[PDB]
Amino acid sequence: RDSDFPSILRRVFYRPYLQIFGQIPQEDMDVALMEHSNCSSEPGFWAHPPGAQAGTCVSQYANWLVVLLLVIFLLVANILLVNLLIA
Amino acid sequence: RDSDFPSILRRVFYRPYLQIFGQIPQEDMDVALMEHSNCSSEPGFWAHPPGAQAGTCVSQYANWLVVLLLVIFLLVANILLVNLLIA
Repeated sequence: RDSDFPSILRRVFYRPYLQIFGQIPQEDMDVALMEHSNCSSEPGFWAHPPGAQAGTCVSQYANWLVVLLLVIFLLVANILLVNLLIA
Repeated sequence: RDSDFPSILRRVFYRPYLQIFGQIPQEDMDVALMEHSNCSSEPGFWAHPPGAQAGTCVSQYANWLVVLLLVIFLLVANILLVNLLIA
């Protein structure tokens, strides 16, 4: 919900970049680790991420896909790209 | 503001050294993750880092450059130097 332009750029580039160095904020992306609150007037279910620079309210519609994307991101970046660069 | 000589040496060498091993204290360097307080009599905007050995008050003038420097540091040290040593 806090979709300012710097916030969008941060959550699109800076947070995934830090995930490559062991900085994985599960509480800001995994809805099962958040408290489910009615913080959005839009239809659907929402949860409150505790992070300061998170959106303070996120959708839980397909959060399993967010978790799967994190798994795939870690595989592709922390394992494949780094080892390829080593080679 | 807490610029003692051991504190300066710590924040200049020891903290960046630990960043190479996954110890990245974002709350002590990223002003967006701090609370903005009027803890300095000098002109400008200031924020309070929660870390014990941080300066308890830091400038937020060009904190985007601090974030960019962290990004570049991680790239140069955790990726380039380590893989070069492996080779």
